[PDB]
Amino acid sequence: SMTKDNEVEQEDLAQSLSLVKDVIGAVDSKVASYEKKVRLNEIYTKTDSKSIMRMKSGQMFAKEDLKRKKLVRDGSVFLKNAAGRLKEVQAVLLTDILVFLQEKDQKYIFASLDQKSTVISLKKLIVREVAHEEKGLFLISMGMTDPEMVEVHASSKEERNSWIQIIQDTINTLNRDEDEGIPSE
Repeated sequence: SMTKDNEVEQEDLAQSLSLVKDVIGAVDSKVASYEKKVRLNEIYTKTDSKSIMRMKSGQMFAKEDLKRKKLVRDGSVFLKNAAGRLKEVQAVLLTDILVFLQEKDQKYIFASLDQKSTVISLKKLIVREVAHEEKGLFLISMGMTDPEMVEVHASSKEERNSWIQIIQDTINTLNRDEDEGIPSE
């Protein structure tokens, strides 16, 4: 608890002590965290409300969730399903979840893969560099019990590490203050 709601209470970029939206001149960047929550509001807005999945714990993770957390990264990456058929999904890395979004019906959906984790609740995620792919990346949920990781194929050989680094970017600053290990957000 950082006296910053549940959505803003992560040192990643939000404190009642430091980190941008502390209470200083940098606190003016909070509205742009609202704006950051606002492309996320948009990305909350196109996203199908009930086209959800069962993430790390097996919960129903939905649109309402995304709403609240921080837009920290966004980019499209392919997803190898059980059949090995790729969907270039709009992956949104948020300070609280790592969510994939399949473009359906002039909007998105949770790219639900009906087995893997198409929305990896942040903090203490496991991110690995696939051996059987040059541009691939596993965004995994092993931190709990059993993940059944999903195949995140980056747009470039580098981009996979470019994405890897981002959990190594976000979660490393999440862990910094907060606890370690959170299921279902």
